[PDB]
Amino acid sequence: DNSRYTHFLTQHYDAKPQGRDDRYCEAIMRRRGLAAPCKDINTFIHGNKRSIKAICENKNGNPHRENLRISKSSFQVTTCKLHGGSPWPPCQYRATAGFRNVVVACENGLPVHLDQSIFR
Repeated sequence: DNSRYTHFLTQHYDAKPQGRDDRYCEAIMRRRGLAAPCKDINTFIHGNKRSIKAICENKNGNPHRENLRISKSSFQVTTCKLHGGSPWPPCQYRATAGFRNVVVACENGLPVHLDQSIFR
């Protein structure tokens, strides 16, 4: 019943990146299965999982807009944005490293969606 949380981790969590440059994005977007077709934009959250799960409770989150949650703490993040016109591989990505709060949707106390709009 929490497979969407696993999918969230696969799409949006990378605990200990080093670089976070373009080549980081190119490699991780392939590894996580987001490169056929190339996903237009995708953000990874870094650090520990517990802080991310805590966004689903008062501990580290507030309600946001119609049905989302927004974190109290800031996270290291990396956003990978597709460069080029083709949605098909090879997928070239531009990396933008950041440090800010994140917006998620939660179900059963677990994140299951990242709102990408804040990273555009």
